[PDB]
Amino acid sequence: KVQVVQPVNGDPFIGMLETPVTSSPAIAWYLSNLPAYRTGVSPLLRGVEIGLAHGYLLVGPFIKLGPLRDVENVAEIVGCINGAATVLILTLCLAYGAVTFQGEGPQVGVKTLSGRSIPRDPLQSADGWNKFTAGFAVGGLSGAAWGYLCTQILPYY
Amino acid sequence: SHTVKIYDTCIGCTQCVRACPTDVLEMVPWDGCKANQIASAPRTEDCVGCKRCESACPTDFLSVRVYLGSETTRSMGLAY
Amino acid sequence: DVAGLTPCSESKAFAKRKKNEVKALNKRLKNYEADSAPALALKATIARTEARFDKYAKQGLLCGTDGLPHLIADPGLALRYGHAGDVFIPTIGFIYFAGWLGYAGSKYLQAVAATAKPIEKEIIIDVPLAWKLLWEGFGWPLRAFAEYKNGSLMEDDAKITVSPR
Amino acid sequence: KKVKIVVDRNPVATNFEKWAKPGHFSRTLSKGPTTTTWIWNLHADAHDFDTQTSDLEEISRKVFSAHFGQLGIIFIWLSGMYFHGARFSNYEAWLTDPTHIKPSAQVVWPIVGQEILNADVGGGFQGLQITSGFFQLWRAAGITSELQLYTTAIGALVMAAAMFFAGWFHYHKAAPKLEWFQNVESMLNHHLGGLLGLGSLAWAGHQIHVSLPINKLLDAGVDPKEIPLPHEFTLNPELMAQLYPSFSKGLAPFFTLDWAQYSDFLTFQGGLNPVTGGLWLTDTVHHHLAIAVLFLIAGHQYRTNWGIGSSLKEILEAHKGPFTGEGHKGLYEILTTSWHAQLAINLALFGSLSIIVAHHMYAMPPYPYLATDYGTQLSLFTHHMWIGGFCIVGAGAHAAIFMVRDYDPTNNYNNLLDRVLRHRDAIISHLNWVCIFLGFHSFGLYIHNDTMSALGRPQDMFSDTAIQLQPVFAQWVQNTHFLAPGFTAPNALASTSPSWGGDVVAVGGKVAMMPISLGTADFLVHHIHAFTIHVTVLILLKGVLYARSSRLIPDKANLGFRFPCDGPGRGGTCQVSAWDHVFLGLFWMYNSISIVIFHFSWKMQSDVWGTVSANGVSHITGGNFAQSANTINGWLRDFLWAQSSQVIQSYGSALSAYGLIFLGAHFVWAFSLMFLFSGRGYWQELIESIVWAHNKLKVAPAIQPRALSITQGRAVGVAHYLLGGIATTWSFFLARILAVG
Amino acid sequence: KYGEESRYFDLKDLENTVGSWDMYGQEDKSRYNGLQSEFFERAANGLSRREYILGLVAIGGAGILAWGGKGAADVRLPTVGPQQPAQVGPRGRL
Amino acid sequence: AFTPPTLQSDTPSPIFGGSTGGLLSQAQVEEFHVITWESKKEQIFEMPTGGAAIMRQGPNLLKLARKEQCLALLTQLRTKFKIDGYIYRVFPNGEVQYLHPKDGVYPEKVNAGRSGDNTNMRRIGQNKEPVQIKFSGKIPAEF
Ligand code: CLA
Ligand code: CLA
Ligand code: CLA
Ligand SMILES: CCCCCCCCCCCCCCCC(=O)OC[C@H](COP(=O)(O)OC[C@@H](O)CO)OC(=O)CCCCCCCCCCCCCCC
Ligand code: SF4
Ligand code: SF4
Repeated sequence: KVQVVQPVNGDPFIGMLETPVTSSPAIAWYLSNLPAYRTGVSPLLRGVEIGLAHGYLLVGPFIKLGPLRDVENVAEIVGCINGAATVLILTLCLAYGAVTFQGEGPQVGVKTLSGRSIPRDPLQSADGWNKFTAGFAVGGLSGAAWGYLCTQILPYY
Repeated sequence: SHTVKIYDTCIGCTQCVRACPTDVLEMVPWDGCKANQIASAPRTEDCVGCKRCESACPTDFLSVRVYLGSETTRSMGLAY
Repeated sequence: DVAGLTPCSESKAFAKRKKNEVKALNKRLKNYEADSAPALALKATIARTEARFDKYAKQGLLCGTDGLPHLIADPGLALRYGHAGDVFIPTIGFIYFAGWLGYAGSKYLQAVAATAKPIEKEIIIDVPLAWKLLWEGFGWPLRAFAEYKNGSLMEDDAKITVSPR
Repeated sequence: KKVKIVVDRNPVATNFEKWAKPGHFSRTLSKGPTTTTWIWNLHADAHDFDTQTSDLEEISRKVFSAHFGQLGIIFIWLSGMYFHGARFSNYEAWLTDPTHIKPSAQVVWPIVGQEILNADVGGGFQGLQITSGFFQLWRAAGITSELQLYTTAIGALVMAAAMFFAGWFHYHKAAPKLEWFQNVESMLNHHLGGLLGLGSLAWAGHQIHVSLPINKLLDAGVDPKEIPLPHEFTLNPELMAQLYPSFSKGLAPFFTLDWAQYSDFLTFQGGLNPVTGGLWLTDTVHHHLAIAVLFLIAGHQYRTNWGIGSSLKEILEAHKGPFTGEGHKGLYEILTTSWHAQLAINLALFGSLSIIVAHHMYAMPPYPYLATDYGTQLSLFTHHMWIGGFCIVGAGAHAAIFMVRDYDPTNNYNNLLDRVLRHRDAIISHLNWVCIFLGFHSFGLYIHNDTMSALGRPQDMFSDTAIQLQPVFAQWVQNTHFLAPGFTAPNALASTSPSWGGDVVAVGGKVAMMPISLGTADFLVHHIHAFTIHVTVLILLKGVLYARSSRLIPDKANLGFRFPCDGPGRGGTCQVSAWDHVFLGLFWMYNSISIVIFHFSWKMQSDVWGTVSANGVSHITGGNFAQSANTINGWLRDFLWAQSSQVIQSYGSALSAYGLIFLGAHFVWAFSLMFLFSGRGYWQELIESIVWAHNKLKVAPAIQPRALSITQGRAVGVAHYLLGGIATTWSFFLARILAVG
Repeated sequence: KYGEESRYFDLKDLENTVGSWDMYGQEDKSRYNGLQSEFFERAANGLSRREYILGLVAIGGAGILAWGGKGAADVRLPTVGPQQPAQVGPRGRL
Repeated sequence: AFTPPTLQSDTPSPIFGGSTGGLLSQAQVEEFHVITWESKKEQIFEMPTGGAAIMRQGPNLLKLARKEQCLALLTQLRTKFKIDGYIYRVFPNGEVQYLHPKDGVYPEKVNAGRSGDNTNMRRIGQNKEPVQIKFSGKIPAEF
């Protein structure tokens, strides 16, 4: 008799539905605790965390699949490759911020699922994206650098 | 924003108005045809360009013509 | 000889081609009996091949360096060197038959166009009328020339619909 | 209530009045052929009974009679096959030497040098080599003589006449009513047990009393003219006992539940017969008997005129969960009142079944001397693959047709159909993403291999020597099947097919079946197949789900199922109907099936088919698939270019016809491009100029010539494209296999 | 939206009638440690300007040129390495 | 004597379980449309966005994205349930603009008092030649 599929926030005329994949308590908690969905946290710190994770997870592919994977100096070459990829996605973030945030407009408000009014995410602003982009560069480069250190350390590996 | 025009060859059959899917045409009084009515396009901003009105016109040549021009969010039929 | 072409009768390549074709047929025939169906069929094919080559050489056809017959498509050149049956005579024969069919169709269309319901006459042909017009189409050259000199074979340009330029 | 035979007497008079009035079935085709479009419309709606009438009873009667006519046509075709095999074939000679004599059942007349097509197949006979496998089927059935084939042909003609008479009788004399057609319970009960079960039991009986003794003697080695006739074995338990000793006990063991006694002719061996290369006929007999019992038992589940039995509506309405709201409610009403929904389901399962048949037939050759006949094997596989693909596309088309005409929102509220239609965006978006991911990770691998090979870096390719992409799951399943006998099937003496592994089964010096190893190339081609199938499914599903409405066009259902577009507005609505989705799905299905048949051909020619010389197996292509199928250049050179020399060098021989069609098909395909890249306006204006020329000479026709409609142009283009491509592959495959097989 | 019943439209609360919800956003200023946060905001001090952040990207462009003129040779790239003999060609050519 | 009827926000919406073909983010930053009708009974109808809804007995309000969707629903109501509706355009700022039944009378019916906008008093072939209006951002139909 239970119906696990309901319209988004009870409204059945919005292009979205609530399913155990989107409205699941654990899934909602984990998705809400990500650095991207922190309206009250500084965009620079969230960007640093995102960049660190992305830079660290981006070394592996070139390490085990790069053109020089069969050479002892593959770790260094890949660290540099990840640094280059981070710099590229860095300029991508900057271009997106410069194009998206260039004007102002009386946008509509933002509320929670319960109906509590909340301010717009500071990340969606000219200065908010710039701070987030700067943190992504420091975190992204640090993540790639840590990826090389883990290769040298880590007794198992 | 397309350009919709009505010519005096219209016979006031009102078929183009009934065939419009965005309510762009309407019938207004006239005295050049037996029906004593002519077609008009007061809301061309809502015209999408489907040309359904032309497929319903029985006059030869057509009394209603649609010239596709600058595309807008409404003329492109975008819901996103 | 017209354009450096050698008659097929004195062409060595032509004879070699005939010999090779007959040789291949006999090689295939060697794998059968003497009075079986495949043997008789192969023998008939051999006879037809020999007859074809002999007829081509006897008809006066021209063969090139490759040993294959070549056709002369030029009046005067084919008429003075005895090659009118290559393209000239076939051209006349075609033109005649093609004009016959075209004239029969034109007459049928014009005859049924005067009927109260011509579209039905077009999808449901009138067999007796079509037969009579097909027979009358054999005199198409005379009829066409008479209609042309009479002026009834053409439609006035002012009576034919045209685009608004 | 109460299932019964309800029929209407003399509903339609039998005369030729309507034969002389083309377009009588359609109301819109009554104004006569004013333009040439009327002629095309006459044929495009001849079988669209939904438009000719609004009564479901008349539509059902028309469908029933059309089915009878189709059955009669199929019977005529079967009669022709048997007659040709009895009068213009070398079946009798082929029986004495089935490994060297090539089957032939067509003879051409000598008119314009075409007698060259009468190849020297063998046995003092000349004709066209056939690849339908009729000789193997007849041998498995124990035909032996040509008189039996002639008798079968005459019987097929009689059956065709009976089918045509049945159609005429059921449409003009005794026409069943609508309530008679809506007896899904009775129809299923009769089709399960009375049709499939009874047919399987009858075939098992024939195999026991005709196929087993005759084939056993043939395999042991006995002249076909010396084997006793089928009736001498069917009505004489003494001789049949001489061949199968369990028959000395009669039917007593069957009724005493001592079935083990029948283990001599009802075995569960497996593998293939080493003499003929096909499945053991005893195993097939046992299989048919088991499936017959299963079908007969299954034909007793639905309720009819008695209390016992289940109700389809009750079972459907009782299957509802928390994720599907109402559930299967309303499905019974849809499947009992809409012919298109039933046609869609039946076409989908029918095509899938045809594909499964192709797979099971090449894997486990069921007929004697069939596996060693490479031409027949390849032809049967490719033919069934194409039939399955076409049927699947048709299933999608009819699903869209039902969604456009027979769909009713008031009857499908909160059920499976309504819930599916309420989240079509998520389904289509996810299917689109999976299609893109598959395309990348499947084709990009080939592109990467090509780039590495061209750059002189073979160590960076996705091959068995460099980065390996082993199909561990497929290999595990294959080995599991190989180890099944004696473990997870103790009563099995061998595996179902030698492809799972084991020894090499060769007949007459040619490999009939052998293990098929899977490597990186197999992994790549399988992912290519998955990607193509997914794209075809995406196109068909998108058309079915958006056939009614869409964000771009909210009233697409009002425009119908087959319309060219909705004008040039909104940027363009070209090919937005469901018919157009089917039109594109046809191209994608052709692409998928083409890659599938190419993969099968190359794999069998490189790792299965070949010859045994006491020193190993000499495959046709030498096993170049495992080292060249990982790149597109390998497929173009080692498969398309290397294997095409047989069809381009067939001039002057018996296979010359294959060389002609090979070119002709190439033409038709290219011809289709004219209708696929063009528009109606250009041709209409060109026709205007030609019409002026005709009017100038008073030869203009009253039936105003008009260019083919947009939908007709697309249909012609797709039909020509598929005909040309399929015919090209057909000619190439047949010439290559008939020249090296 | 005032969806207290079956009304999903409200001019006085039009913000809620257009589905303008964060869905997963949550404002919370108590998470990252003050000592670690200071270190990162300090490291990315002046790098928050478009011109300055682009300068960091410009370094990547210099690294690309550095690789071609030095990095490619240090990894013993085949293009920067040597060549062995040659061929003559189809006919008497080079 | 006709005045545009005001849009009531207290009108209940039809019974619908929800779908993914509804309003997106365009309605929050651009505009959306609202169709309100009156039904004499609770009955199932087909929505332009996919699925089936149930219109209540009385006033019904439905918010859609494009105006064409509202007009398609109105056409379905007029040709299937003989129900007349009103279409309005709502902007994010909160402005409502009356639409379709502009003067209370359907466009297919002449009302005598409308604007004869875009009505040339010539034939289609009596337009100025394209060469006579060159170097002017206008087409021959606008002269
Ligand atoms: C001589 C017997 C006979 C006669 C006089 C009629 C007469 C009539 N029938 Mg009938 N019918 C018959 C036998 C007959 N039928 C049989 C045997 C069947 C079973 C298949 C049917 C099933 C049937 C149905 C379902 C219907 C009719 C209908 C009709 C009426 C109009 C349709 C019509 O005939 O158009 C002319 C038809 C033709 C000229 C021939 C049809 C095309 C044939 C069958 C194709 C055969 C395929 C062939 C092999 C070619 C395909 C391959 C090719 C490309 C090489 C008409 C009065 C229709 C009706 O009542 O109208 C409302 C109706 O729907 N019939
Ligand atoms: C044991 C009973 C029985 C049997 C054997 C069949 C058999 C068949 N039915 Mg049928 N049916 C039955 C009961 C049965 N039905 C009942 C009770 C109903 C009412 C609920 C229906 C309603 C029905 C419909 C609506 C249709 C069929 C169709 C078919 C054919 C499908 C074609 C095919 O793939 O098969 C293989 C083809 C063959 C094996 C050809 C051989 C045909 C032999 C003669 C079997 C004939 C069996 C028949 C029922 C005998 C009684 C007829 C008698 C009065 C002379 C098939 C021959 C379809 C069809 O094609 O129409 C003809 C179809 O449209 N049936
Ligand atoms: C049991 C199978 C089956 C059945 C009963 C139907 C039945 C029907 N289909 Mg359908 N369909 C099927 C399978 C089937 N289809 C498959 C497998 C496909 C995928 C290709 C389609 C795709 C399809 C589409 C896209 C459409 C239909 C439509 C229709 C309806 C009208 C058909 C008609 O009269 O058009 C006329 C029939 C013809 C003009 C016959 C022409 C035959 C083709 C064009 C020639 C092919 C050449 C052939 C292979 C031989 C080549 C040799 C040549 C050189 C001589 C009808 C109820 C139409 C509809 O509107 O539905 C309501 C519609 O548009 N079908
Ligand atoms: C490789 C496997 C090949 C299949 C492709 C799988 C990809 C398809 C993913 C699309 C999922 C869409 C979700 C629909 C969501 C949906 O349908 O709603 C949920 C659905 C509804 O069930 P109800 O509770 O409503 O049941 C009442 C029913 O009678 C009425 O429908 O229940 C399911 O979970 C279906 C299972 C979906 C998951 C299928 C995966 C099954 C695993 C098979 C694994 C095979 C290989 C391993 C064997 C060892
Ligand atoms: S083109 Fe379409 S929307 Fe525009 S006036 Fe004509 S019918 Fe209406
Ligand atoms: S369809 Fe043509 S004739 Fe009829 S009202 Fe419209 S413009 Fe006039």
